[PDB]
Amino acid sequence: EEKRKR
Amino acid sequence: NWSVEDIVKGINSNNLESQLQATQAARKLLSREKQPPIDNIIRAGLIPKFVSFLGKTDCSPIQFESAWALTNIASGTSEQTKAVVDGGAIPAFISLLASPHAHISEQAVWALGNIAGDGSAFRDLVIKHGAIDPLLALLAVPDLSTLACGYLRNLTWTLSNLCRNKNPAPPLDAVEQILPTLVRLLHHNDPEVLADSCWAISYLTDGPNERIEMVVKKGVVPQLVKLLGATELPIVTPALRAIGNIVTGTDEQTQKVIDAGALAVFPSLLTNPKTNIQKEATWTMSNITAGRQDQIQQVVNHGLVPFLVGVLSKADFKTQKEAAWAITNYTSGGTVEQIVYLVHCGIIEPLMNLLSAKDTKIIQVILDAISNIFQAAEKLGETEKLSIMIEECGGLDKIEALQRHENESVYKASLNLIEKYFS
Amino acid sequence: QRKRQKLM
Repeated sequence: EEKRKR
Repeated sequence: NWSVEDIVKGINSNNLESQLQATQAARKLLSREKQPPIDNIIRAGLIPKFVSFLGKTDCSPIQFESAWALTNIASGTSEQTKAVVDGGAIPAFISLLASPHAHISEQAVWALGNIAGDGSAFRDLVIKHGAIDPLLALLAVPDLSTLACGYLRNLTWTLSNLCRNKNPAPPLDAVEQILPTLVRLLHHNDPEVLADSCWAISYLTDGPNERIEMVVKKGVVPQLVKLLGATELPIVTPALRAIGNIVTGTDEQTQKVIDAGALAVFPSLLTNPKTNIQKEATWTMSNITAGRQDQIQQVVNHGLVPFLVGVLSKADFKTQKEAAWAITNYTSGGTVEQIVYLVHCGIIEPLMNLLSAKDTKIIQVILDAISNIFQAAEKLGETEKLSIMIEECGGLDKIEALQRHENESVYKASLNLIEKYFS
Repeated sequence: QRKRQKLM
């Protein structure tokens, strides 16, 4: 669960 | 229809009217769109003369022609744009911003936009030459509707290019200077001013959460969500890119998007006939399912889980890969109840079908999410039901094939899954 | 989209 940045 | 040789003769005549006529002829050549002779003009040495004509305030026609001609040279490759900058054009165009003639200053705005649009360095060099003050001063009216339509469009586009590009991002202290005008243009009722402001906002929200918060405390999220529901695709695309950028930040920044009603638009976006919209909307969903459990519950409440199942079933493969990411983030952060609901929506079969895909990363993401669901099944004691369930849609067949292929992480996770639930 | 040439 980690946010993916562009 | 002059030749470049004739234009050079007119430019070197030292006769101002001859120079004006040759510059207009050069502008006409440079403004045909099937192969304008940019390199021929540059190799002739005309750029320094064009820049010097920018400062002939006595002859405003030669100012306009030179600005137009230099604008079109700067519209080309980075080498051609460099040629314009090397001729000292930046401070000359910035001076032209203060021209009493609207078309001339408008053309200086266009030229500066082309130069900043080349990349980080030229954008920063335009800022360091002090272009922001006179650019924003052109918009210092109480009501933007009193400005000419094309004038406003050109300023918005040039401002969007000053906010564009990374490594490095624009100076924060110049973004702060631009932001209030940018929010004003974002509320302006013109589809192309709207689209360009959304692009600018999408650029500024790409990167560290500090820059995301810097856009967010200006209040643009409700307007972004309003524009997300537009019918014009050129408006929705940058608007959705900005929303997607914001939900990559903190949970509070993500909540501001959810509180603005953005989730109500996503049944449209997740079935959008345009592929990049579907892909962007699904990537956004993946970053929202990576949030808190109450935010995953918001996704469930808006009925978006059946839409995520549909994207995982039939979509562009890139969109499907973002759907696999959305499910893994969901199963990693959700409650057992939310996972149970996700399986009840029929996620297993479309998930198993993508285990045969020829992409190593998506198998990792999928096999990971299978571990997630099984971990919830252990807290219900119903691991046998999930075993027969993956049985009944050709799932174990895939996982026992994936049991033995090149990538290390996939077969390590594959053997684990097999020993632990299929024996 | 980066750059724009002005046409007739």
